[PDB]
Amino acid sequence: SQPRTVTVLGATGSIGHSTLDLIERNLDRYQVIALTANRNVKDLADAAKRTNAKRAVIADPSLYNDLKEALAGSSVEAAAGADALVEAAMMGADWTMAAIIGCAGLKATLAAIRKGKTVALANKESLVSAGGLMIDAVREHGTTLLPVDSEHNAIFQCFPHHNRDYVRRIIITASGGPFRTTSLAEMATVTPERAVQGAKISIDSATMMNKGLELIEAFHLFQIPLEKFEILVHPQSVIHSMVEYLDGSILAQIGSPDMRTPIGHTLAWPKRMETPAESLDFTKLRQMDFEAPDYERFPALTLAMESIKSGGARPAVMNAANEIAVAAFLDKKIGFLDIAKIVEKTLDHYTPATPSSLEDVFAIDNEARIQAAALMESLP
Amino acid sequence: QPRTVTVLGATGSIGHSTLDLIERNLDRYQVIALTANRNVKDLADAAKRTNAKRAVIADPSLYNDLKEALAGSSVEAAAGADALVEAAMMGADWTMAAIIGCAGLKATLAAIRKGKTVALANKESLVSAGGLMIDAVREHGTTLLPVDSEHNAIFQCFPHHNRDYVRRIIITASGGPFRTTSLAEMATVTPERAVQHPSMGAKISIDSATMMNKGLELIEAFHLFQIPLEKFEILVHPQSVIHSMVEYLDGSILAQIGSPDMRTPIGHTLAWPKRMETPAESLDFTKLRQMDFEAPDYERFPALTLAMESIKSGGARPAVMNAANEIAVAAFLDKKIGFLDIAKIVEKTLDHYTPATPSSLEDVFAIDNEARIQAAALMESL
Repeated sequence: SQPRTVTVLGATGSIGHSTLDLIERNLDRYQVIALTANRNVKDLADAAKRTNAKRAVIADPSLYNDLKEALAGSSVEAAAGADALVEAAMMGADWTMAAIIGCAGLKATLAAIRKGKTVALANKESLVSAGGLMIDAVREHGTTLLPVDSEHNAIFQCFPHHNRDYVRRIIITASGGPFRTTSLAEMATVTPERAVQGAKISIDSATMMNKGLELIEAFHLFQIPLEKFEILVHPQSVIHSMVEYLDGSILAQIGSPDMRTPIGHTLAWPKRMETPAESLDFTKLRQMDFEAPDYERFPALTLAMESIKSGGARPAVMNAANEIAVAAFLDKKIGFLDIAKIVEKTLDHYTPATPSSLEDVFAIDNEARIQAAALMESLP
Repeated sequence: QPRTVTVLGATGSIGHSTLDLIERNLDRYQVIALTANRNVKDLADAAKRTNAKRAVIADPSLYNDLKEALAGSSVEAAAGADALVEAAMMGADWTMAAIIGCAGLKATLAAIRKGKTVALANKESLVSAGGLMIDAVREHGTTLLPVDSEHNAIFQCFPHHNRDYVRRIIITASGGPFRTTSLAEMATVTPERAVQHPSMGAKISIDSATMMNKGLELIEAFHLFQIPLEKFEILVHPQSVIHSMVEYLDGSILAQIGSPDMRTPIGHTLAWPKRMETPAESLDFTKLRQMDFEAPDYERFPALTLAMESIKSGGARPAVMNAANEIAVAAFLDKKIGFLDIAKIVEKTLDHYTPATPSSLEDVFAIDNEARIQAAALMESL
């Protein structure tokens, strides 16, 4: 078939870079429409020229002239600003990688979703903070939503789409983070350098908040009762997640950690494509371990469950407070164990009404951040 | 309307597990024929329970017992080899082919030729007559669903209609009871020790010990999935919880994992393309705690190499290998040769008897017969 049209929102980050690596490696199969970046003008212009893209968009209006210059004498169109990001997402690409991080990516992601084509979703806030809204748009416009993160993609590959009732349970595997075998006592005094040893994501892995967030996203993605989800600690992180069917059969997605595997799955879907991802060598792996997550040592897991269980704006508030707490820890303003405490406090004192639009989500995120900062400061 | 089902070999373990699922869904399934080999009692009871249209006992000598057991019911009674084939041709939309040995080839092929759905458990069908069986499937648009653990696991992770997406198929293997035993010690293994297991047939136990069972599984997999032999890998995994895997071109490896309950793979073939609930236990990974993996040892288990070479050569080799193994294993159990002589006799037979590729089941039977005689001759010469 003719070249497929593709657009990458957030083309210079880790996910974006891995995406472009695959697109470039198979440029003969793709027609790049738009690529966007936040402030990385150099890598953006390079990616655009490297794929003969129709348009390149830099998020910060301040960098517009720089982008134009980098694209001087090029057929590549240059644009900038938040509105331009949304316009790029509406250019018509059949396949869109939504990898702009944060609430800043919500507008463009929803816009792409509303186009009703294929959207490979990497942005976490879309489902954690605006899950109901995003999934509503997906269903309304017949969009093909393909999850990009490791666990979600693994689940998707083992999930009976169009027959959710076939699922008995979904198992989200977790490495357990750097403190899987660390006592609360020694955890209380870990330094940011030891915990991250992006930092934010690393810290979420340490507190296990990342799994709580993954749980929430999976709930929106697969639409099955919360009680059917299980978190299983698996140190090696080779089994990326699993799905058990009513007949007892458990389908699992296993492999090397190369992100080009899940990205490649979403890019080729419903087909399959070659990627340079290494083939997992089980003989060298030798062993796989499994154990129950310690809810006592990582209260973040419980907060996330209670949040999604209650629904409404709880998840959005939780996610927002965590952003504040994590940054505070990384800035040595609080202790490691204070992160989950600040998130919990925030959830307790701030319970806004459920969002009806992204504007409401933006409002909730901003307020929760203010609330969290206040509690973080008034911490005894 | 109820889906019609026939179970060939309904009294063995597979048959019992198959009936378990059928009887929990009599509102969904209508039993046409049920067959057994010598267990008239079990056959008759099952037939009467499921209100089967016909029950066939393989052994002609037991025809009278069967008729008496069915007296008063509406279940038709039949017996003999031909009756099995006829039962398989009664028209069931779903047929469980579980008659073991070459004695199940005729009925299995007959069912396949009807072009509906056939859940395949009989091993000789693909080990000895793989080419013919797959040809029959292609000719009649038959839906062939593998029942055994590894094959069903592969099937659930396989890109049907897109074979080129496969990079490799990993057949997991427990490694058998002698997984960590040296060739030197294996040389001394006695029949009494080799058959020890946690009922299971002695032959099954020996094939597990020599890993011939794995070699045969590889042959079957080769015909079932139609991908290049070099794309197959055997991976020793003691726990046997991962039942097999398939790696795709993007690096993704899909695996089927679960408890050992055969109702899971059977349930999959019975409900296909849908899924049905079964009482199979949900694998508890926390209790499991650990999974181990290691490379197979082709030096210590030459049966694996023999299987590989037989497939590469194709033709009648697999059938010859299977028949020779039957003789060799029996000889070992009868204490006429040593444990390691089994694979040696098989190897010798494969080199000495090289008939033409089978063109019909009649040729397969002839090859099986001759291979058995040649193996026996070699077994005694040794």
